[PDB]
Amino acid sequence: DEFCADKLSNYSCDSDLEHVDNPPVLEDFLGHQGLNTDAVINNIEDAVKLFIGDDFFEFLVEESNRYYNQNRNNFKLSKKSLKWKDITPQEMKKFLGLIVLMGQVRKDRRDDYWTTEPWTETPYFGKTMTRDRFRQIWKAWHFNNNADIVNESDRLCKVRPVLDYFVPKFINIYKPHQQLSLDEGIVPWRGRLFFRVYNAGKIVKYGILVRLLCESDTGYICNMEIYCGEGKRLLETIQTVVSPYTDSWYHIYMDNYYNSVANCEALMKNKFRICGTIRKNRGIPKDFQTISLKKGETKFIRKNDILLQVWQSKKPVYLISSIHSAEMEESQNIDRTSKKKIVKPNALIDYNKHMKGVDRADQYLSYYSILRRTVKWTKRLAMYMINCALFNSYAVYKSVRQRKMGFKMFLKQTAIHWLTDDIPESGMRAKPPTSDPPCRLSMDMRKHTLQAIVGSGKKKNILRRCRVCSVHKLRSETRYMCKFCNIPLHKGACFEKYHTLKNY
Amino acid sequence: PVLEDFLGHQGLNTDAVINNIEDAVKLFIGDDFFEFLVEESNRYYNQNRNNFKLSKKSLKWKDITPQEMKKFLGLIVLMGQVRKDRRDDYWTTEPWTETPYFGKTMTRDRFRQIWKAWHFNNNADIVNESDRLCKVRPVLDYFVPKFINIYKPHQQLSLDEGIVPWRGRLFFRVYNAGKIVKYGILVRLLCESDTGYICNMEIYCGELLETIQTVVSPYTDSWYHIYMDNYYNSVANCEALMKNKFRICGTIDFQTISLKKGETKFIRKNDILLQVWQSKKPVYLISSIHSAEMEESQNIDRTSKKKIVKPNALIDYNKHMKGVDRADQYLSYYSILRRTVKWTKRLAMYMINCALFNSYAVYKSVRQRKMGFKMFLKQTAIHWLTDDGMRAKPPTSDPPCRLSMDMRKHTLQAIVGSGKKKNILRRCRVCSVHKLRSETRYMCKFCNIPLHKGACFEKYHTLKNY
DNA sequence: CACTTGGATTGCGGGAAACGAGTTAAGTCGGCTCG
DNA sequence: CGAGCCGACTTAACTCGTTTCCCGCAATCCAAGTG
Ligand SMILES: [Zn+2]
Ligand SMILES: [Zn+2]
Ligand SMILES: [Zn+2]
Ligand SMILES: [Zn+2]
Repeated sequence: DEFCADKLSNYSCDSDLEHVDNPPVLEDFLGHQGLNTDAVINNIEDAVKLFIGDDFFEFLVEESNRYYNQNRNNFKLSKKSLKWKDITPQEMKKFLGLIVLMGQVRKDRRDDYWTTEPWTETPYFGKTMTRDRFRQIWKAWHFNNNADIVNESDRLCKVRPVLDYFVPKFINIYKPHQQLSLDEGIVPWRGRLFFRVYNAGKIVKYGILVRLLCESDTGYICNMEIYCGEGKRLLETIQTVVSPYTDSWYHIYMDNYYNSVANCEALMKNKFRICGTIRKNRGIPKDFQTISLKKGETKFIRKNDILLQVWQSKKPVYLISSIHSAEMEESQNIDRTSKKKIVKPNALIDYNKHMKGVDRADQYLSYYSILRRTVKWTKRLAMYMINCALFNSYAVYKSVRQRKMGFKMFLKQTAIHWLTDDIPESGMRAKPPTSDPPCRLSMDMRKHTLQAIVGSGKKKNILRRCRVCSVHKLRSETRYMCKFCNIPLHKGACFEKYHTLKNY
Repeated sequence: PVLEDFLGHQGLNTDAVINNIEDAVKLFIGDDFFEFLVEESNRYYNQNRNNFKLSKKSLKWKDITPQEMKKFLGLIVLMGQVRKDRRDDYWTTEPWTETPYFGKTMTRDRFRQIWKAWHFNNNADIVNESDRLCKVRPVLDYFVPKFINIYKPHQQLSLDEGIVPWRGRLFFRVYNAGKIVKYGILVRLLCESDTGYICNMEIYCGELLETIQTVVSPYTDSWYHIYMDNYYNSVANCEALMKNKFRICGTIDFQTISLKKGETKFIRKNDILLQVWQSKKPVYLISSIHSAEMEESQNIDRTSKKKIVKPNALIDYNKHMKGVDRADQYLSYYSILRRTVKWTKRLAMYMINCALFNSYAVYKSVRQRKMGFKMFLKQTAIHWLTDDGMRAKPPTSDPPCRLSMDMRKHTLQAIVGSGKKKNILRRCRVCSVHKLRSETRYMCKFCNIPLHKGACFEKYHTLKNY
């Protein structure tokens, strides 16, 4: 349904590609920054504006008009109208707002929202933009220069400038809690880029590698990086991720598959503490590689302040930590045969608590279901990024002013706001008839108002012949005259026609 | 070596005039179904008339008549075309997510009063509830016999369980590790392997060969081939099933412990092949439908060779076992869904979807045209909502489009009354926000808001606050 | 023994849609006038 | 030498009371995701 011009969008891709004890750390520093914001919010609209706003729209509008012109030759297929260069920021808000709004009423195709079919009608869309205008903008929705990069068949730089817009805001609006975590999220949308072979764990993901750093209690996104490289940059996994957060003693909980003991020193150099799983083909002392435990038994070894522990489950469970002592404690778990509960290393219990109630932004991706089937690669990625920005706006809103809402309502209200244009810009002849004024076709409801006619004779409730009716040689009287220009007019259509039409 | 060919018949067993949607559906669902639902719904409500605390301003109860029940289902089915997340938000008056059609079909409270009464059994009259399913029993009874006598399946059949998801109080909470639903009602059913047509049913209910033989019962004495998964067959079952003239193929003599990769050995006894192949695990194959052979086939998956050599039995097994999912996978997520507390409603809804599915399969058998199930369902809802003096809604919030200054769109039209008189006035929206009752018969044609001439109309479009 | 959330499920009530009784505001048309 | 103002007559917008339901919130109790 769409065409590509640069041989990168939707190219070079295919289908179907889917020392025998352990002290706790005592040198636990809390010398960090406040868990707060750098901005003023009174309501939902103010919160949204910190991440998404008019400058976002200017960017989208400028690029959209440029793209269409460059490729205008295959629009020969035609359109009802061609003001395609005339997209302005106010139209683009409507374009985006309608897409977000669609998640509240979910239909199967984009083309079924703009319908006239009375059975499943949703009239608001029809009253906001026309069907063809939306499609024309859709084809023209584009995110980049399209003529600056000629040196390589990159297929990344195409969405790069969108990400560049949002990243500094995730960093400068809000700062996170002592505990952070890493993951790899993303939408199940049939994208076209496959690097599955380099994963270090996963959430169903499309297109490119995506790295998230999130606050452990709230789900706020602290950083994001995409397509870090094809496995070449996934080791030293967090070095490009937590860079702006160094020296803050954040504790990082992770489950990446490429951690190591050696890696832990790097984290200490940058003042981070970690907890996560460890692979066996790693710098694990050999004497701990050949062990046997009874179910529920643990073994602990340490070197320096790094604890390597094994708890025995169906699988031995390995955990590496630079935070906890090797102590056992009752967990909340109950065995099917025992109400006495199961005792586990405190580190494991703590680890699991901080890996949940996180990455809430990804949890809501199912909302934008319309973006799955027939979408160009770059549109899907840009939408992920917009959703992330809305999520962060919500989290801040809620954290600054405690109220109960939910992300779902935050989004509905935001869409209504964007879609609303609430910004304002004496003789025998009782009266000599006149010619039609030059202001006749000035379209303004603030000026062409209706008032009753007041006479000069004994009877003030005077009626006069309508000018429009005079044109057709009809005699019909009215009590009303246009106030702007003194022409007697009937109420209803004659007043509308006189001020609206070139003739009458 | 199957030497008896096939003694069945295929396709419609009835005079189904398949030239439209309506005549495909009525075979399974129709007016007598609704007569059943109405009779029980009116008895249920009145028999339990006390303890309702009906409020003062709601509508008074009126008994349910057949059209309302047809509307009732039609609206529920449409909710699958347009999805909203709360049952009562379909009646919202907010202009941006409005779906006005529902509002014009029946009111919110009427829908809630019918919903409550959508009952399936006269438990008040018959109290001999020894049967945990006695409350859905007549629903199950209504639909299954039709599946059997409308259409006959071709030679290859398969057996599996249907799924009705449910985390609340139920007959059982047993989960079979080889099944796809963690919890809910499991249904035992046969279907035709190519179309998914559902042929016969039983409900996992109450608490091997006794049920295998029972479900297949209407299909004995004709040489049907039945394909089975890990938990339905046995060697002994095969022997028994042969006595009723049908053949079995499926999965489930220690020598098989010996190992070989690539081509492997079989044990063959008494015309039953008991071959064991090896993949990640020993692959057991039992068959009374073909001779032993091993040959290549084109895999869907990428493989080391263009084609991979496998026991012929696996080649056929993995082509016929699709019938089970196409038979109802749609029905697990399309409408007639709830998070209700009545298990009876969830189960009854599953049964309704089976009937709609079978209607679709029949339709396609006759016509060469290809359309999905989804369109069959949408059109059905349209038909049921078609008719084989409602009050105007009050305003609740002022539309976001009122400030758009286009004098071609905003115009005064006279109100047209839905009641006895066409002329009827309404409260002026510009005056009632100051609690001044005053009445008018002119309205903005684009916005649907009542206004007075001039002084009110101008303010409503021009002023941010009025 | 859950954690968390929000959709069913339960009602209560501010307000106005509808109909008819009973007084007002704007229209039809004439036959005389000033352009 | 062209088309209207005062007056006497008809319809069409407005109060007011009164019954009857509209959907919008607001309060409890579990069923979905996965310790
Ligand atoms: Zn004017
Ligand atoms: Zn006129
Ligand atoms: Zn209007
Ligand atoms: Zn008014």
